[PDB]
Amino acid sequence: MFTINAEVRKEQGKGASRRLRAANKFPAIIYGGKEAPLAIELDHDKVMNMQAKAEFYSEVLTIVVDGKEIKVKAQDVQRHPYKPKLQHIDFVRA
Amino acid sequence: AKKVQAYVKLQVAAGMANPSPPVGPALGQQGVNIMEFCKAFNAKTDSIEKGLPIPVVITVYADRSFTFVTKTPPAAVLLKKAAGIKSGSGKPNKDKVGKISRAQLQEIAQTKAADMTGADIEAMTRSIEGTARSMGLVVED
Amino acid sequence: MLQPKRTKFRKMHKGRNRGLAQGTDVSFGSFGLKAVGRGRLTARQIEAARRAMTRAVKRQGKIWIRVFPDKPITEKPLAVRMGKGKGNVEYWVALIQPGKVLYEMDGVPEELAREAFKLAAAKLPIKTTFVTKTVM
Amino acid sequence: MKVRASVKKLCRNCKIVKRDGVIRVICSAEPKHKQRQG
Amino acid sequence: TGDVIGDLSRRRGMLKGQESEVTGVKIHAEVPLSEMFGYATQLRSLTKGRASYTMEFLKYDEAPSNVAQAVIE
RNA sequence: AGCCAGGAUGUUGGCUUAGAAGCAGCCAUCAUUUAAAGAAAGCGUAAUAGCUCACUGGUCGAGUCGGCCUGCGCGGAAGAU
Repeated sequence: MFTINAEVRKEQGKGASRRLRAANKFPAIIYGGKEAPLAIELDHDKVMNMQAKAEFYSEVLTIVVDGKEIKVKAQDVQRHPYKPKLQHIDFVRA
Repeated sequence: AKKVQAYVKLQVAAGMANPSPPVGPALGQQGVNIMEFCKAFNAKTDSIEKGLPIPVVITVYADRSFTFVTKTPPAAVLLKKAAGIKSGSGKPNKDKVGKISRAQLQEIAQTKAADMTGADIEAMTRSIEGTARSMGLVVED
Repeated sequence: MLQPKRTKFRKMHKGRNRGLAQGTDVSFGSFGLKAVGRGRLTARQIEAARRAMTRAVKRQGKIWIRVFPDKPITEKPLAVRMGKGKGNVEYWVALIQPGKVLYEMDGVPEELAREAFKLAAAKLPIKTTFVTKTVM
Repeated sequence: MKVRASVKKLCRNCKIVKRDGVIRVICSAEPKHKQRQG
Repeated sequence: TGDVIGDLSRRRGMLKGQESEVTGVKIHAEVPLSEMFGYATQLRSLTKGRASYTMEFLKYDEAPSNVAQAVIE
């Protein structure tokens, strides 16, 4: 039943992404369908606080972006190596 | 009826009115002259038979007069012979011997009532059917 | 101590120890000991770390070792000038990278699992942490 | 007194205070638990 | 009493019961002959010289595993 | 968190009963009200009593407890004109 606040990120890249995670926010991607993918940025602190629940990985995740809210599923979590933070999440648009 | 200073809460045998191994510490602690105390013990000792353990409370007044309100078989010692055997424990969950009913123990709870008036007839029986559990005995009715 | 039975060569080049690690998730049991520093672990410290925490639970649960020494580190004998050939292999190490899952175990309660890893960590020359199996 | 570079609260009553900048542990019950420098 | 008994138990002593007279607390126990060695030198070291005892024989009872294995030469 | 009332213990519960009386530790982990109470950690102790601890009955009347992620500091730190 979790809700995610997010927005569309622009000017992507390696150093661009490294610039993000040193600002308490981290990138992602939403794909799956007859459309184009969506490189979505979402807050780091909020979703890391809620990833402990099993319903974060067993539910149609309600990410809202520019008003338009979609129901997605969590594919994979590319997390940080040794720091307890995380680096990237893949949200398949189920 | 003072405090706990001279209050000793233990005894074992009625018929053996002489200081037994566990009543030894108890007696010596408060210098109990058991001999004349045996004559006062044997007024109520004769009312009960031998084979079922009896405790005592000891009260010493300020003027060297020492008295007591002795007992009849309480909680543990009556439920044991109710099962038939005095012991057989050390393994509550690991042993299973006998099955006893509470209605028959409702009668012996009334015998514990005039002795050691333990709260709520069946809930004291539940407190003591756990002593049966603690003695490795099953109880079902 | 742990040692490779029948490897291909006697000696091996020194080699830098850069980058990150591959073993990151607690993949077998539930409680693991991820490494936070970047060094190397010889076999004697490998044997000593398990020993201290095996007897911390004394038998309990399964304990997996996720690192094995591959690098055959040599040393030169004393009073010997430089050169004259590579020295004989003395001990075997496993190069540790940041974010590497070391010793992992299961079947133990959590509070004593963090306790057993705390007894093991002080025997390690690498700063580690206590990590827990997440889903996926 | 034990000049141990690590100090552990070894009991219940063992309290840790910072005297003269130095961390010191004292105990009301056991005087064997007194230590400093940690 | 407690001290004497703790030390009786210590010398493999069977404290048994704690009796009492008027000014004294009498405690009788069973003690091995092997741990009788210099007992009153250790008795009044714990009782300020105000105690006493008298040793009597009962039986050649059981010698435990640590006491059985000792004297075998 | 303190202060007074206390510790709401049936159960001297087996056992090993020489005592292990919640207080040797294996165990049942029962139950009493279901306003303050685990069949129990700890020195203390031969063993009780014990003072406590868990929990506050009520007194006062406001914020508080411990981890997590980290910025900058302390100790760790003793050498010879």
